[PDB]
Amino acid sequence: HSTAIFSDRYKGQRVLGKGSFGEVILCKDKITGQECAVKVISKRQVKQKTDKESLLREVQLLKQLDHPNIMKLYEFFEDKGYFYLVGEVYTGGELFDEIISRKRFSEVDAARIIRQVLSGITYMHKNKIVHRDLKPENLLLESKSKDANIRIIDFGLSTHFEASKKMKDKIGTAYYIAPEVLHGTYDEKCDVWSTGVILYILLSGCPPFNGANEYDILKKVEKGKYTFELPQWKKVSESAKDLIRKMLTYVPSMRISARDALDHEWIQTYTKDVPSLDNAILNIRQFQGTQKLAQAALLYMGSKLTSQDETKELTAIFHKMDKNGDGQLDRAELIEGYKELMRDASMLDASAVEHEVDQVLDAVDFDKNGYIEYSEFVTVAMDRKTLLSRERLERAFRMFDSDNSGKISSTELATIFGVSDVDSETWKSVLSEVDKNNDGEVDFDEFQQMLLKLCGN
Ligand SMILES: COc1cc2ncnc(Nc3cccc(O)c3)c2cc1OC
Repeated sequence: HSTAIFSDRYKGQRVLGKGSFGEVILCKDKITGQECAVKVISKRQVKQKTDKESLLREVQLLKQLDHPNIMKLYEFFEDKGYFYLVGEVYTGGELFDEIISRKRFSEVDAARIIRQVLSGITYMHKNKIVHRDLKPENLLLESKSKDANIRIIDFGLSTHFEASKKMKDKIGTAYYIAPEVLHGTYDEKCDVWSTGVILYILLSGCPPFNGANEYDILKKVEKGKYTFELPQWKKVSESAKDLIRKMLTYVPSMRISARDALDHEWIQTYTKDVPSLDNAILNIRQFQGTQKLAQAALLYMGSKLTSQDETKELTAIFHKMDKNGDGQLDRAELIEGYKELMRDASMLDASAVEHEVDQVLDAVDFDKNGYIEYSEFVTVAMDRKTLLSRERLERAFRMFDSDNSGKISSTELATIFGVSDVDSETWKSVLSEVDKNNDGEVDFDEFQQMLLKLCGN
């Protein structure tokens, strides 16, 4: 009786993105053609909180649950290096990204969104599963269809896997975390808090607990005080604010349950004219742009560091293989070395690696059937990746620069690096090196230069 192997059943199609605990890859069943989203968790980056037996039983429960606002889990695999969580793929994108693409957004739209989130949470709580890490990135629209349901992803994972301590993994997280989670004694009510934070953001476009860096955010959360004194709260019903107050009640025993929040006047009224919350949409668009650029900045720097690491490793690997030291290896060798290297969730299969080597060889018009100058292969394969990383950062810079100025101001940098939790005198120091003219703004290239200096380059 033999243990099921992930790659015997599924082939990788493409990377969907980064989520909590790992990369998510669009895969396909090699027999049935079923497409799925597979979260690949590396045992080297992510430690388990529970034992094997506890995880296996949770997975077995999760597979049997079914609700229109919860991600479906189909299968689970484990091998020496990874866990694989095989789920249904959702293609409508993140909630907040759909919201900012509309010209209109009212309390009716927010109530219908929150009803869905509370409905999913209610179901999971009845089944004794807690999310703990509910945030906007965990709310995916099922498809691009006008009336697509919201699907909450990652329920139950935080019970089994330890959260990363790396800022590139923590972007966004502090705004939403319940104060009792910080102090250690928590239960399912933490999910109602996080929902309350999200609803506050839907209706005003600003986090209720904010600050200039991650720890300042956490300090505000822990104090637990917030207000509705912003001008844009004047546009909002008293019932919406009453529900928020109940969800952001500090002592969790006193906080409203998810199921009771579904019976709240605000949900009952607004989910059956109502003005558009235009200032809120404006603020959400800004919030989202900033969060996305900070994230892109951190991933860019991570990509540069991974390249410094991998380029020299790949070179030493091939140097060792080149037994007579003439610098030439054949394609089967390049594949074996690239394999020794990956020993990138999308490259955890021999066939995917073969395919990638062929893409690199074709890029440079190296003939695949003879012997190849390996140092040139390494350069090409790494320059491709450096080019890709540069292009992802740029897209995010252009998105943030919504007036098409070509520039990010000093004040905007302060906001971005604060979200990125890059030390203020540190980024200011690097800005003084780059901005020799006291223009107090940077273009894309200059911004990229700052990021390189903030990762030792
Ligand atoms: C299109 O973008 C994404 C689409 C996704 N669709 C479904 N699940 C995801 N994540 C997931 C999949 C399996 C288990 C799990 O806990 C979480 C997704 C992630 C995406 O990007 C990160």
